Amino acid sequence: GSDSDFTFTLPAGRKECFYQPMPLKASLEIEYQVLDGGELDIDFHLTSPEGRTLVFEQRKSDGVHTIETEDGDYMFCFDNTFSTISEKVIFFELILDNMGQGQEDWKK
Ligand SMILES: [Br-]
Ligand SMILES: [Br-]
Repeated sequence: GSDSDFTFTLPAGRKECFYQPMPLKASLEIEYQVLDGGELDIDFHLTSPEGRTLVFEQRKSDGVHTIETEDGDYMFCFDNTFSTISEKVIFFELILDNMGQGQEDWKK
Protein backbone atom coordinates (compact mmCIF):
# COMPACT_ATOMS: atom_id res chain seq x y z
CA GLY A 1 0.00 0.00 0.00
CA SER A 2 1.80 3.08 1.32
CA ASP A 3 4.45 2.97 4.05
CA SER A 4 5.60 6.50 4.82
CA ASP A 5 7.70 7.98 7.63
CA PHE A 6 9.08 11.43 8.46
CA THR A 7 10.85 13.32 11.24
CA PHE A 8 10.10 17.01 11.74
CA THR A 9 10.75 19.73 14.31
CA LEU A 10 7.82 21.44 16.04
CA PRO A 11 8.47 24.89 17.59
CA ALA A 12 7.24 25.73 21.07
CA GLY A 13 3.71 27.12 21.05
CA ARG A 14 2.66 25.45 17.78
CA LYS A 15 0.19 22.80 16.67
CA GLU A 16 0.60 21.21 13.23
CA CYS A 17 -2.04 19.14 11.43
CA PHE A 18 -1.72 16.84 8.41
CA TYR A 19 -4.51 15.77 6.04
CA GLN A 20 -4.72 12.27 4.55
CA PRO A 21 -7.56 11.42 2.14
CA MET A 22 -8.60 7.79 2.20
CA PRO A 23 -10.61 5.27 0.17
CA LEU A 24 -13.66 3.77 1.92
CA LYS A 25 -12.91 0.71 4.10
CA ALA A 26 -9.18 1.11 3.70
CA SER A 27 -7.06 0.98 6.86
CA LEU A 28 -5.01 3.93 8.11
CA GLU A 29 -2.37 3.25 10.75
CA ILE A 30 -0.28 5.98 12.37
CA GLU A 31 2.55 5.73 14.91
CA TYR A 32 4.53 8.53 16.53
CA GLN A 33 7.47 8.87 18.89
CA VAL A 34 8.73 12.08 20.45
CA LEU A 35 12.51 12.06 20.15
CA ASP A 36 13.84 15.27 21.70
CA GLY A 37 12.92 18.45 23.54
CA GLY A 38 11.26 19.31 26.84
CA GLU A 39 9.74 16.36 28.66
CA LEU A 40 9.50 14.54 25.29
CA ASP A 41 5.70 14.78 25.32
CA ILE A 42 3.12 15.82 22.74
CA ASP A 43 -0.63 16.11 22.40
CA PHE A 44 -1.94 13.89 19.60
CA HIS A 45 -5.21 14.39 17.73
CA LEU A 46 -6.98 12.34 15.04
CA THR A 47 -10.33 13.46 13.61
CA SER A 48 -12.73 11.92 11.11
CA PRO A 49 -13.76 13.39 7.75
CA GLU A 50 -16.92 14.61 9.52
CA GLY A 51 -14.98 16.50 12.19
CA ARG A 52 -15.51 13.82 14.85
CA THR A 53 -12.52 13.15 17.09
CA LEU A 54 -11.35 9.55 16.83
CA VAL A 55 -8.21 9.84 19.01
CA PHE A 56 -7.10 12.44 21.54
CA GLU A 57 -4.15 11.99 23.91
CA GLN A 58 -2.40 14.63 26.01
CA ARG A 59 1.31 14.66 26.94
CA LYS A 60 2.36 11.40 25.31
CA SER A 61 5.83 10.37 24.20
CA ASP A 62 4.53 7.76 21.73
CA GLY A 63 1.33 6.19 20.44
CA VAL A 64 -0.15 3.91 17.79
CA HIS A 65 -3.65 4.02 16.32
CA THR A 66 -5.29 2.17 13.43
CA ILE A 67 -8.59 2.87 11.69
CA GLU A 68 -11.10 1.24 9.43
CA THR A 69 -11.71 4.26 7.25
CA GLU A 70 -14.58 6.06 5.62
CA ASP A 71 -14.06 7.93 2.34
CA GLY A 72 -12.88 11.43 3.20
CA ASP A 73 -10.13 13.62 4.60
CA TYR A 74 -8.65 12.27 7.83
CA MET A 75 -6.42 14.71 9.71
CA PHE A 76 -3.88 13.86 12.40
CA CYS A 77 -2.14 16.51 14.49
CA PHE A 78 0.77 17.00 16.88
CA ASP A 79 0.23 19.71 19.48
CA ASN A 80 3.00 21.62 21.31
CA THR A 81 1.00 24.74 22.16
CA PHE A 82 1.53 24.10 25.87
CA SER A 83 5.33 24.38 25.96
CA THR A 84 6.89 27.73 26.48
CA ILE A 85 10.47 27.62 25.11
CA SER A 86 11.07 23.90 24.53
CA GLU A 87 10.59 22.59 20.98
CA LYS A 88 9.83 18.96 20.14
CA VAL A 89 11.33 16.58 17.57
CA ILE A 90 8.59 14.22 16.37
CA PHE A 91 8.87 11.04 14.32
CA PHE A 92 5.71 9.57 12.84
CA GLU A 93 5.01 6.81 10.32
CA LEU A 94 1.83 6.50 8.24
CA ILE A 95 0.78 3.11 6.84
CA LEU A 96 -2.11 2.93 4.36
CA ASP A 97 -3.60 -0.41 3.36
CA ASN A 98 -6.56 -2.19 1.72
CA MET A 99 -7.01 0.05 -1.31
CA GLY A 100 -7.01 -2.03 -4.54
CA GLN A 101 -6.01 3.15 -11.26
CA GLY A 102 -5.27 6.67 -12.42
CA GLN A 103 -3.66 9.94 -11.43
CA GLU A 104 -6.86 11.14 -9.74
CA ASP A 105 -6.62 8.38 -7.13
CA TRP A 106 -2.85 8.90 -7.13
CA LYS A 107 -2.77 12.65 -6.42
CA LYS A 108 -5.56 12.40 -3.83
BR1 LIG B 1 -7.53 7.54 -2.47
BR1 LIG C 1 3.44 7.89 27.14
